[PDB]
Amino acid sequence: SWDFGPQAFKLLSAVDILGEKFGIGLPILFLRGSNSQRLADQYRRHSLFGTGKDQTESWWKAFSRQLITEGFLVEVSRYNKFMKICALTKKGRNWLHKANTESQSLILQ
Amino acid sequence: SWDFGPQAFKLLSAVDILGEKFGIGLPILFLRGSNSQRLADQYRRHSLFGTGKDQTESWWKAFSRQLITEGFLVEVSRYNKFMKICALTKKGRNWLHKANTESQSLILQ
DNA sequence: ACCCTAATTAGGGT
DNA sequence: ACCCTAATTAGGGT
Repeated sequence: SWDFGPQAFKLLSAVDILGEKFGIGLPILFLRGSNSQRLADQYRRHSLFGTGKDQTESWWKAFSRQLITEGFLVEVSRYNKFMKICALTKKGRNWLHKANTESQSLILQ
Repeated sequence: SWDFGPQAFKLLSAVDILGEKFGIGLPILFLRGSNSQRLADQYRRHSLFGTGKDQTESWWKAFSRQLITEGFLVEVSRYNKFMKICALTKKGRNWLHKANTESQSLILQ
């Protein structure tokens, strides 16, 4: 078991910030400080942009999968037959709401 | 056993055309019809440009390995400590010289 | 003129 | 606003 609270704060915040209009790849690009065309410039102004460079894109993906399993995030069909987005669940919003005023743990396996 | 003469003609021709100035990557980019910056535009006017499109870069690389083992191609250290080029052997050049006027077989395994 | 890897992009469908 | 993959380009070791 390990407390992933600090990393969960970054990722769940990124999902919130980007408005749950994209899949999890965009929050990850955001945290990894990407210059990708997929990510709008307005977001590069946010203080969290590029603050997740310590971890690889692959790591952040693996992490997002666990957070889905644990019920903090969910993926759902949106827009059309091709697309899905990644969203905070109510549980994820509750955790984030608290995390926004003091550090929260999020322990995994 | 299979006769790879038609493919050998393309690859050994490509090595010669690029002047043995590179490793095997540039000959393959040439055969696969690449838009790469690495490949000068003058070569895109050659009749063999893009004629190896029906085999993957991976295949051509594997194929080049066999041709080295069978003594048609050699890798040669050149320029500086980082570099090697892929050249025709005397055998490879004799084979290509004949292949230029009538089809030659090149039987593998 | 090497090779490898990460980052990015275009384009089809999944 | 997705996926996976091919293609391309930059950096740097040795």
